[PDB]
Amino acid sequence: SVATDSWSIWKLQKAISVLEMENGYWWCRRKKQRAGVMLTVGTRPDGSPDERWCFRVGEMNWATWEQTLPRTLCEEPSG
Amino acid sequence: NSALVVRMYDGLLQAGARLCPNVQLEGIPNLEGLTPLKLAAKEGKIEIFKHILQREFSAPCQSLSRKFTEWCYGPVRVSLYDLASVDSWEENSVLEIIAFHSRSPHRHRMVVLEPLNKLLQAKWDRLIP
Amino acid sequence: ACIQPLLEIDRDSGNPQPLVNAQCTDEYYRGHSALHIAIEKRSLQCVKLLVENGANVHAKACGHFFQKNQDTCFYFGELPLSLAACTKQWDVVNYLLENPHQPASLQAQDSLGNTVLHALVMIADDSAENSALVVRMYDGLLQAGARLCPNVQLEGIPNLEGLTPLKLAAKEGKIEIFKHILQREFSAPCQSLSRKFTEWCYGPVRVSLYDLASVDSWEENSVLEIIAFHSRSPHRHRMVVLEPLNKLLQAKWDRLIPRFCFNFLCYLVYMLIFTAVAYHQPALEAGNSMLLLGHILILLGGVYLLLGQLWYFWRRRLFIWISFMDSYSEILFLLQALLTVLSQVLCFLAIEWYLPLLVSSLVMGWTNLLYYTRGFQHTGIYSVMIEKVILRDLLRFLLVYLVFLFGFAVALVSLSRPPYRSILDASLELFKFTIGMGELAFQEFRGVVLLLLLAYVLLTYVLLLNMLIALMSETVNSVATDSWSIWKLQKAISVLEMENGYWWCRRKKQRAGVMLTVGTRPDGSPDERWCFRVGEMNWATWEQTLPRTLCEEPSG
Amino acid sequence: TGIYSVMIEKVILRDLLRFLLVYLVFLFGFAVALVSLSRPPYRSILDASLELFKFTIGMGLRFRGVVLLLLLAYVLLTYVLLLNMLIALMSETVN
Ligand SMILES: C=C(C)[C@]12C[C@@H](C)[C@@]34O[C@](Cc5ccccc5)(O[C@@H]1[C@@H]3C=C(COC(=O)Cc1ccc(O)c(OC)c1)C[C@]1(O)C(=O)C(C)=C[C@@H]41)O2
Ligand SMILES: [Ca+2]
Ligand SMILES: [Ca+2]
Repeated sequence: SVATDSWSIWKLQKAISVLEMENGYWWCRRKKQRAGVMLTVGTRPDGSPDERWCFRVGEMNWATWEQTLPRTLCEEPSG
Repeated sequence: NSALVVRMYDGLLQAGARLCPNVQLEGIPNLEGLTPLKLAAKEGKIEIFKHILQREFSAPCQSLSRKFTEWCYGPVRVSLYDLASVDSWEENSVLEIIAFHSRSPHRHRMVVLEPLNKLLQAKWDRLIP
Repeated sequence: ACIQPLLEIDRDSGNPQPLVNAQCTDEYYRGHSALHIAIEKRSLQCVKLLVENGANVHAKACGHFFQKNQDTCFYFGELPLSLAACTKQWDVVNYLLENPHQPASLQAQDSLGNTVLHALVMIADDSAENSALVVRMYDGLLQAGARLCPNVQLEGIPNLEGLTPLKLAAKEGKIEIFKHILQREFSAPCQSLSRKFTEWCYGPVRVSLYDLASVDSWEENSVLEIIAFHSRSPHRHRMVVLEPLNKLLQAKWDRLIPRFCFNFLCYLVYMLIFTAVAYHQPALEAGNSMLLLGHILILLGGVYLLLGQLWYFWRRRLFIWISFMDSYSEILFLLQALLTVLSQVLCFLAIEWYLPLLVSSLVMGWTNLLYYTRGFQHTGIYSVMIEKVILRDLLRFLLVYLVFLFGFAVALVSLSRPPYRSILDASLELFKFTIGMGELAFQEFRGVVLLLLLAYVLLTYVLLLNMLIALMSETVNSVATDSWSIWKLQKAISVLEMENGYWWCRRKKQRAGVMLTVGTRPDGSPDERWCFRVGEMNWATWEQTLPRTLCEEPSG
Repeated sequence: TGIYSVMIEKVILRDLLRFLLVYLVFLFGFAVALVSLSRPPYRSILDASLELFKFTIGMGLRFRGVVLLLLLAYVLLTYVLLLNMLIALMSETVN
């Protein structure tokens, strides 16, 4: 057996719990709220602006210097 | 197999942006009402499921990407992950599919993926009380 | 194209406070300057231009974003030079060091008192790509520093925490560079910068010298003292085994075997007196004065142990607070001393509760004797695994087992036998069965009792297998080298405490290294160093080239 | 059968002797603490430690509370040593 599996199987157990908690026992309709923040990622193929509900994940990569820089939304670190 | 699938799949999305811009190909459901991503989730196709969630495209046709970078300073950066088909808020979400609908032995492997694992950690922290 | 015109306008507008040096103001981005931006954008041509128009090459970006403790924040030192260095832009670094108008200074330090070396120690992590970068830049700056400022020893500059780059690497658990610094050799002219030399070399054999400056216990806040007590990294034990330190710590131990055995005898004796005192206790009712003699010693020794442990925690443990995981052995001695002194007070004050406290201190005192097993390797590893198993692993098994025990205990007594249940007597009677002590007693629904019992015995067995499997899985997954290091660090703790001294102080013990004139041509008088000599034997040396040596022969 | 006898010798010497050293210290220390509690016709620390050993085998008011609590910790620690000894064997065989 893969050593990582037991840990992932647990994270899935939590995933089951979290989703059912959001449903609710008898007061079911309360835990209905979107996650993440909605931002304008860019323009679509269809002229309208491409807006999306996004989740923020911080990253640090030390080998990126050689590769090209990605197009970014903001000009400087914010928040 | 996986290397072909991601390479072919992406090449078709780019072509679709040029040949049929108004059409969102990943929005077309099948008779079972599953989009390609939800299908990958239900059928336990990890490698492409992973690739779709964290997709990056440069210069033209930038829009068809599920991962973006808000800002970047030196090594640090903040990445944005599209949650459209992902968020539990929506009906028949990817998470709900994996949690309950999928019948692959490796569902647990699927939960631990960059956008989903962080998201589930966030929701858990909110639900401790 | 607008920057050069734009700045000329600003100057021609009579701005007293030039625009180029304008800096950000919010607590988040405080201090950032246009030069910082040009460096981060990796544009030397822009860097040159900003400097050529009076850009302050020593402006500090001190805001929250540029701080070491924050999450999703980049700490690179605060200065432009540290930025360029920390983002691997030698083309920028060289210009900041070599431009004629305004050379950047290698001595400059930030709000934390950190130089470019300090920062490079901070940004480094154990990933391979990062580590290779840091050493390359770190060394490349030392060579430059030898050229730009010979008289200054850059690694000698401490920060506000009084830590040099090496000590910083030690406290922050930066192995790859810490290891590199200790085993550093230079082949270029600046031979003085290297900390490793070869005294002499004969055939396959040779002796290598390791600089002990920041390492040796003689100086305050030594690397060894820092790692043992100040560092708070999980892989600190990994650092102790590095080539120069392991040999060095073994040397210090070998000289300290007597003191260890002596202290073992003392504690053993103290326990024997403690043993006799508790055995001869008669509860309600020269010789009787001698029994008081015993109690006196116990009180005297218990405070001394309590004082000693307090001194250990008093000396360096004030900012640690809960160091239970780090020093499991140290805690028990304090509790034993604490419990022993408290027991004597009650004994003097005729309190009937002292006896439990007295015996409790006795039993614990003898068990604590396992402390001294660290002298030998085999027993030392066994004692380490005891500590590990008891500490982290037993809590979870027991917590689960009680739930099974309690739940099954209530159900079986409630089922068997107006009927008087004792949760204690119940759980006790069921625990002793598994423990093998006693046997279950029939009340005289027997059928249900048997089925329930079957579930218990098997399920209890399942828990054992999980504990074995979970315990077993840790050993296979754990690196074979890892378990041994934890012991060598325990020894490192002992040697350092012995060098501290008792209450009748035995300080300023003899230095462990030998001082030699490693460098012939420093800028000035010859440079002397306290080095540790380590013998080496290499049978594949014939193909490789011979190293430059201090001596010509093993003699001298 | 001959290799089986080789492993017995190895296990007895390197692993069991080490357990025995730790186990005896625990046995002595806990036996004396239990005797000091008993306190009169005094059972010898030997006679006591014997009584505590046969207790483990299952053969068979400060006094009541401490006596029981101390014993419960004893049974656990003795089992810990066995589990540790078993773990020590597994790590030795792989190497
Ligand atoms: C608070 C702690 C850390 C602690 C105190 C007591 C209860 C302890 O059991 C533990 C856990 C325990 C409690 C109750 C039942 C089983 C286990 O571990 C130690 C503590 C652990 C033991 C077992 O011996 C050891 O700790 C090994 C050891 C001793 C000294 C060392 O310097 C050492 O470092 C390597 C290791 C001795 C006891 O203190 C003891 O003699 C009594 C009566 C119980 C043991 O609790
Ligand atoms: Ca049995
Ligand atoms: Ca067994």
